[PDB]
Amino acid sequence: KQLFVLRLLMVALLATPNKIAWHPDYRTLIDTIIELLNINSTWLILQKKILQLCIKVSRKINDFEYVAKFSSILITKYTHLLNQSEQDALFKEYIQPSITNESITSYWDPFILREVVINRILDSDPTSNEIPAEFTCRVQNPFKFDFTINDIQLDEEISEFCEIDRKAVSYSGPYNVKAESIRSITLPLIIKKPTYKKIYEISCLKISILKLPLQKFDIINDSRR
Amino acid sequence: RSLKAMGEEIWKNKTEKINTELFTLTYGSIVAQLCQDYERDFNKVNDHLYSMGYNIGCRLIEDFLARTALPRCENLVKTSEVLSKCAFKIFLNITPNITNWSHNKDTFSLILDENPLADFVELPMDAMKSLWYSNILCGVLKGSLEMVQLDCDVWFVSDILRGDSQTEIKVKLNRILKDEIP
Amino acid sequence: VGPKQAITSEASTTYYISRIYSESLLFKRQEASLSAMAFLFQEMISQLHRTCKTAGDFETKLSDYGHNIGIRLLELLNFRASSSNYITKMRRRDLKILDILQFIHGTLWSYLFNHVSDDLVKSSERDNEYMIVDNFPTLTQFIPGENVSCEYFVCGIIKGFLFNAGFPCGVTAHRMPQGGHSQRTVYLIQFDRQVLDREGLRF
Amino acid sequence: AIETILVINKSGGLIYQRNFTNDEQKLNSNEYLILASTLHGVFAIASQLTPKALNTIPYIPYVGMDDFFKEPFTNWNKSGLRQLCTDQFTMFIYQTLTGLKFVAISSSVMLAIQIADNFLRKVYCLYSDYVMKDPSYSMEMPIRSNLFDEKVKKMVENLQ
Amino acid sequence: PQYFAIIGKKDNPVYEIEFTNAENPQGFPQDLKELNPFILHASLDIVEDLQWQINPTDNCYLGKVDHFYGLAITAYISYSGMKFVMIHGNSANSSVVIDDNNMRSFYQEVHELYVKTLMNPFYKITDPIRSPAFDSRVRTLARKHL
Repeated sequence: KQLFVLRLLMVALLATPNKIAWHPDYRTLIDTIIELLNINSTWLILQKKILQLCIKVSRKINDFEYVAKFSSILITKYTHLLNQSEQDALFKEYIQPSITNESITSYWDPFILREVVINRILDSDPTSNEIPAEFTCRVQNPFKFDFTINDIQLDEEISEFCEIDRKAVSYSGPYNVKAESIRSITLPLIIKKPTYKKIYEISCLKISILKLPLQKFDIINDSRR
Repeated sequence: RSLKAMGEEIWKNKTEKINTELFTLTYGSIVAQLCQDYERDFNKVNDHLYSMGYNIGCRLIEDFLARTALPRCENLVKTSEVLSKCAFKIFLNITPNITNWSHNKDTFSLILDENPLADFVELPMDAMKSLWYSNILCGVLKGSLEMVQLDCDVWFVSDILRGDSQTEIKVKLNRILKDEIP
Repeated sequence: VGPKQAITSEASTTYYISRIYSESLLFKRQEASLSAMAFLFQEMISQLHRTCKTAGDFETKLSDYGHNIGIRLLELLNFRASSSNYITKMRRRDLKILDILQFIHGTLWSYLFNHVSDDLVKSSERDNEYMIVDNFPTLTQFIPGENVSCEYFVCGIIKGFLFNAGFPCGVTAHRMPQGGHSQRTVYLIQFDRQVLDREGLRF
Repeated sequence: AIETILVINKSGGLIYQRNFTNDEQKLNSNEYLILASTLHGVFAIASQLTPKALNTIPYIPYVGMDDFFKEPFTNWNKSGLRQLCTDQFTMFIYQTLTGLKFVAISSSVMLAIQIADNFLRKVYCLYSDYVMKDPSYSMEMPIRSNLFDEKVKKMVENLQ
Repeated sequence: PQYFAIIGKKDNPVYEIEFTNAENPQGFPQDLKELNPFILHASLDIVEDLQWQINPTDNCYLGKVDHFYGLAITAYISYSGMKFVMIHGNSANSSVVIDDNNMRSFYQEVHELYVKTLMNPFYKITDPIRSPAFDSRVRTLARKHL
């Protein structure tokens, strides 16, 4: 019942047309709304509604690391029950002010790249390895496609380039990926170089989505090395 | 007849009887834990519960022949159908019926009218296709007739709770020598 | 009414009697032989000595079956004893500990093994510990019980009779030959302090 | 009258031995196994003598005061060794349809085959309820159920 | 305008459903979201500190228990763990009508539908029920007692 009446206190703060700058008790008020649950209960739609109220308070009172914190925790711990309706299409506009701020880092999803192939393109007749599942790369073009699962658009992949290995590094990626599907990728374009020949393995590579450069997003359900 | 009447006679003996609800609940708990543990691999729980059945198929027939002092089963079809028709009812009190022969009555069926292993189970929608609920009977019958040297080959073809209306087991009998010195 | 979906549905202004599978649930009687259920238990304990490492994890990996079906036997054993279904009433729930361990003593054993365990002794030195002794255990009478690891079917089955009842409880078994009745097994159970303190608010 | 009981598995090896009431011993374990292998070798050839050159049932006296099944039953042992007699003891054999041989050796003389057959259906029932239902018992191994052993030790004094 | 819930031991709703009378032809528009879990969450609070005592001989059924400022709630406690809650009432009137015995012949009557689904050994505790048949049965079991 204390959570019921404090939910009414928060909807009183939404419906008030008077204006507020942040008072240092709304820290503890939104902290105790979250810790009357056990969330860091298995009534998930209650968590959807009570996090939507916490996000709307943190908009109206402008505590930007808390709209960062609790909307990142909303996107990570939920959204199997969020299609393009129930305000997910009218959401992610609410967190481009998080990313045009310095607020959130790291691009929360650790499941992006679906697989890796460095499939070739034949150019000449017998310019090949005529006397020597490894690759021993021949000078040509790669293709490594990915998926999204969050059904928002605009995840602009930029600067997809490789890890701390040799001059075999990808060039540029100036286009985006799609809302829902497992989108194919356009031109990673390794600029490979003859070095010493001992075996050097990749796992993944850094990707930035309008944001800071990450680490190697390890591929699903397997190495897929 | 003789055998048919002494089935209801030899139901009344020394070692006591307990209600089938416990036995059904134990079997349902075993198959639920094995269905949960192998990550819905319904093919693998079929052969695991099959070997679970066969490893007491090896050991059922000694208690059957001891508690029911019975002679050698020389006919391989009609004595077999009437002994299994009394021989479920000595262990789990049920009377199956027998039809659906070959030409030479070889691949005969055994229709079970009502099953106590699943009185009340509604097996779930993913588990429709690659599972039978009660293949422990296909374990224990193949063991219990291999130890009398009859190389059977049982399999389910239909049950209730995969959708169909009859519960029956078809069985091919291969042949095997070297019983004993009589 | 999926977890992903809402609680949404439609109006009451029709009548959909398209139903498939609902039957009686009464106390049927079919009474299979102790050899058959003994072989079922036998190859179950064979699987658990196959797949499991040492003593205590095997004890837990036996008692989990009892936790699977203890809830199930609790609710319709109570729905048959303290109550188709042209129902008069449903009677009183667990008042305390001493009616609910009377309820194992009254009508759990006589639901399972057609008799009554001979005592339900409240312990001398403490009150969180309680102890029930079965005199001649039915489903494990063939196993030479010098290892007492084979009777943790029934410690698992009574723990799931009390975990729904709101008394979390360490439940153990020992075996002690106090009488001319041989191989009688004591189920010295415990509790936690907190529902003992919920009993300890007022008694 | 009986003082030692063996049981034999179907692959020609001893399973159990108890020198019940003789209480002075000179035989350890593997000489009894030499007896078990040689009686399996004897019972091999002890059918095909066929000296004929070409329905028999046992009966019910209620040995062992209830019994298990009060009826004159059949027996599978239509051709082979049944009993022996010497000047210091006598011995008995009962086979199953499965293949277990069920020895009983008696120091004195004690219809005489039939009472020692009617004893030996009981212990084969008692074998197949008290160490057949035992998860320590891996197959065709010795018998280490003490629960088996006093329950057949009770039936020696339920004989004499 | 009626709202059923079965809410579990660790606050999970194992079965929750609404329906409407066609004389209302909709249900609680703009009130359907405050009359959901928060009111029911406090209903779990009051049956949490109402079950374990003898006294505020019918220990299971409890009838009407509380009242927010638009309607009023009813309850039921089973010894399976589960706490059945029906939320009824036309939104215009303050609906007073607790029949108290014929909807006592709903809670012990929906109980067996929970029983036979609990007896499905593939069905666990702490997971909801997408039976396509047991949810079509209960509205027609509520066609008995509206």
